[PDB]
Amino acid sequence: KPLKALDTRFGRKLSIIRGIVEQEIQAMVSKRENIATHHLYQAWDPVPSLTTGALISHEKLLLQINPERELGSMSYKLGQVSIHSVWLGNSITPGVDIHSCSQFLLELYSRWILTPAILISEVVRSLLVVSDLFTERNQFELMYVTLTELRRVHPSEDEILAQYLVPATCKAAAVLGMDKAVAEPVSRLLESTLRSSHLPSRVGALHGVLYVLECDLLDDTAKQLIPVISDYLLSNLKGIAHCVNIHSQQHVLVMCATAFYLIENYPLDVGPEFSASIIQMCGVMLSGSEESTPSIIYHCALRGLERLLLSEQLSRLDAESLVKLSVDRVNVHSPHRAMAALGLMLTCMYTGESVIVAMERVSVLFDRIRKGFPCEARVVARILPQFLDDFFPPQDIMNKVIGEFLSNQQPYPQFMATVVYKVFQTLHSTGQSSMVRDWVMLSLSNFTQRAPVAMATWSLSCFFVSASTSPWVAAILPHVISRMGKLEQVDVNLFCLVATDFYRHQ
Amino acid sequence: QDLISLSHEPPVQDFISAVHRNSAASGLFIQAIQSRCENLSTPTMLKKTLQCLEGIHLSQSGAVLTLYVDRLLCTPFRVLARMVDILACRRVEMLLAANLQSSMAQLPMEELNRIQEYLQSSGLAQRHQRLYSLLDRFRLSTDKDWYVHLVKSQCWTRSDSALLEGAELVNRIPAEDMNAFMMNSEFNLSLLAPCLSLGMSEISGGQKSALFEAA
Amino acid sequence: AASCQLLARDYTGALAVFTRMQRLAREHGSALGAFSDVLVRCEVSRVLLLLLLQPPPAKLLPEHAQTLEKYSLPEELFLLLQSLVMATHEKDTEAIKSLQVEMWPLLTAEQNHLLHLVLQETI
Repeated sequence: KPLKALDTRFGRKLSIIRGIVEQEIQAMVSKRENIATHHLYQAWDPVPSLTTGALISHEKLLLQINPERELGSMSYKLGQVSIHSVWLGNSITPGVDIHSCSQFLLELYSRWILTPAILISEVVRSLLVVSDLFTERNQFELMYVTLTELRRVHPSEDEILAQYLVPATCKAAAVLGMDKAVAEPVSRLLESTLRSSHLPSRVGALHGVLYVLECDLLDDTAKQLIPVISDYLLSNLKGIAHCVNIHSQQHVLVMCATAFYLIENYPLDVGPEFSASIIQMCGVMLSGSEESTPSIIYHCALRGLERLLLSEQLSRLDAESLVKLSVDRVNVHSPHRAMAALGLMLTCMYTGESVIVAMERVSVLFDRIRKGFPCEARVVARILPQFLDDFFPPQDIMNKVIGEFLSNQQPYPQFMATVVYKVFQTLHSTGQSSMVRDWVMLSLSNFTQRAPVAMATWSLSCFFVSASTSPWVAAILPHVISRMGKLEQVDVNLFCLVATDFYRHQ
Repeated sequence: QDLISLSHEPPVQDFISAVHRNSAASGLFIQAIQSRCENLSTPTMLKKTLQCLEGIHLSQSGAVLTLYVDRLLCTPFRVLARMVDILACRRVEMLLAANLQSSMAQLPMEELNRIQEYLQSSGLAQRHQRLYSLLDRFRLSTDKDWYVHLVKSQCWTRSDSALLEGAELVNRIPAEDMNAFMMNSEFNLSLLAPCLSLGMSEISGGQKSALFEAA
Repeated sequence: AASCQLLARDYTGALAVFTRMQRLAREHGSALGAFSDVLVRCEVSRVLLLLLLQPPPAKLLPEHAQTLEKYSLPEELFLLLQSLVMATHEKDTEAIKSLQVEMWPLLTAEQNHLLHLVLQETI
C-alpha cells in the first residue's frame, strides 16, 4: 500500500531527496527493458491508477514496487495483478472483449481437464497465466472447482503439475472468501508442498503463500498454520546467511520478499524474535563481499529493509540496529551499493546527544565526497545543500563547509563549490545574511593564507560569486566554475569585479 | 618515405645519422620532407619522421623550426603535437644558446613574422605556452547588458565542451527575450539539447520554464 | 565475466576484473602466447574504463597509477590511445571525434562501446 509516513510537511522533502537518490540508482543499477534510448531521465513504472485510468508517475510510487522484482526489469513474475486490484478493479469483495475470450478459455480448459500429462501441465500453467484477466467472481469459482477436481483425480507423484498448480489454486482461493472449507485444503496443500524436493515447487508454493496472506482478513485457526512458514523462513535464512552465490537467486529473493511482507502487514501473528532474526540475517546479507551476495539480492533486501523502516510498525531498537548496519554499509566501496546504503541512511535519519550523531553521519557523507567516483559525488552534491539547510542550525554546517572546502585532500572542489553556492543562497534570510557576511569575513581571514596561486584565486572567485547580491552576479557562477584551473587576465578582471562588488556589499 | 619508413634498421639508421653530420644533405632532407608532407599523416609515419628529425645539424635546426610550426603541429594526434612541441622548444633553446650572428642571418625577421602571425591567427599559440614565449624572447634578444555580452562571449562560438554551464548561462536570461538571444545568426546547436533537458527538469518539478518553450 | 559486466553496466566491477586478469596474466605469462592477447585486451579496456569513470586519487590503485603514467600492443592503437588520453585530459572534443572515426576498425565491439561512452560523457 502507499505509506503512512508520507503526505506530511516533513515527508515531502524526504520524497524529493530519495527521488533524486533512487533516480540515479535506476540510472546506475537498473535494467532498461522499458527504455530504448540512452537518456538519464527515463524512469518509468507501468503501474496504472485504478474502468481503467491514467498512468502513475515514477516519483509518486516511491516504494510501491514489490521486492520480488529486479530493479526496473519488465517480465511476468507471478505478482503482476495484486488482489487489491482484483477486488477494486472489478467490484467483487467478499477495446477488445477480453471477457468472452476468457470464458471460452475456461470452457476449453475445464473440458480438457475433466489428455496426456504434458497438456494438463501446460493447461494449468496456461490457466494460472491467463488468470490475470478474469473480471468475474464466477470465473474464479469455476477455476477453483476445476483445480480441486484435478487435485482429486490426478495422482500425487507429479511435481511439475504441482509447481504449475499451487499458485493457481492459492490465487483462486484468495480472490474468493477464505472460508474454512476452502482454507483447510489450501493450507494442507501448502504445508505439503513446502516439504518437496523440486525447487520451483517451493517457489510457486511461496508465491501462493503470498497470495493467501495478501488481503483477506484470515481465519483465526488458519493463521495458526502460518508459523510452519515462519519456521521455514528461519531455517532458510540461517542456511543462506553466509553464502548466497552457492544456493540460488530467485528463491532467496521471493523468500525475503514474503518475509518482509509478513513483518510489515502481519506483526502480531509471529513473535518479535522472528523479525529481529530477519533483520540480523539481512544485516549479514548486506555485509557480504561484492562476489558473495549479488546486486539484485542486495538491492531488493535493502529496499525491503527501508520499506519496513518507513512503516510505523517496528520497534526503536531494531531501527537503531538498521541505523548501525546502514552506516557500516555506507562505508562500502562500490558506487551503487554505497548509493543504496546512502538511501538507507537517509530513511534512517528521517523516521526519527543526537546532534553529535548528526555531526558524525554528515562527516560520513563528506568522507564519501572525498573518496568516491564522480557520479556518487554528483548525487551527494545534489542532496547536501537542502540537507544541511533543513537539518540543524547553520553555524555547525558553516564550520563544516568552510573547514572542508579548502582541503588539499579534496580531489576537486567543483561540486563542493556548487554546494557552497546553494547553501549560501538558502541562507539568505536577512538576519541570517548578516551572519553570512560575518562568516564571509572570518573565512576571508582564513583565505589570506596561501593555497597554490591559481587555485587560490579561483576558490576566492567562487566564494565571492557564491555569497553575493541578488540580481546578476550569481548567474555568472556556472561560467566561473566552467574554468576550474587555468589563470587568465579575464580571471583577474572578473575576480576584481566581484571583489569590488562585495566591497560595497557590506 | 621508404628512407624514414625503415629507420629501425641499423644500415639506414646509420645512414640517417650520417645525414645529420652534413649541412646541405640535411637541408636537402628537410626539403624532401616538405615536398612530400601530405602522405605523412598516419601515426606511425609521423612518429618515424619525428624520430628522424630529432637531432640534425645545429645550423639547419633553425629551418626545422619552420617545419615544426607550418606543417606537423596541426595534427589532431595529441602526442604528435606534444612531441613536435618538445622538439621545437628544444630547437629554439639550441638556437638561443648559439651565436647571434649565425642565428639572425639564418632565421629571417619577416619569416618569423609569418610564423607568429600563423600562431596568433590560429589557436595554437594559446595551446602551448613555451614555444611562443621562447620565440617572443628570441625577438626580445634582438550589470544587465554586461551579462548579455557575457552570454554572447560564451554561447556565440564555433563549438564548446561545457554544455551544462552553457545552458545554465542561457537559463537566467531575462526570459522576455529568449528568441532574440537564441534564434540568432550563429547560435550553438549543441548547447540546444541541454537547454531542452534543463527545461524539462524545471517543468517536471514546479512552475513552467521559458527555456523549454524557446528551445 | 568482464564482458557480462560491461553488458550489465557495472563498470567498477569491470575495473576490478580487468586488473585481476592483468595481474594473473603477469604471474603466468612471464608474454607467452594468448596471455599476451589477454594483456592487450586488458591494457586497452582498463584505459577506456579509467577514462569513462575518472577516479579520485584515493580509490585510484597504484596499478591504475602505473598505466596512466605509462600512457600520459601495436604502434597505431598505442599511439591513438596516448593521443586520446591526452585529448580527454585537455577536453578537446574535435580531436576525440577525429579519433573515434579512426579507432573504429581497430577495436572490437566492446571497446567500441567503451570508447563511445568516453566520447559521450566528456561532451
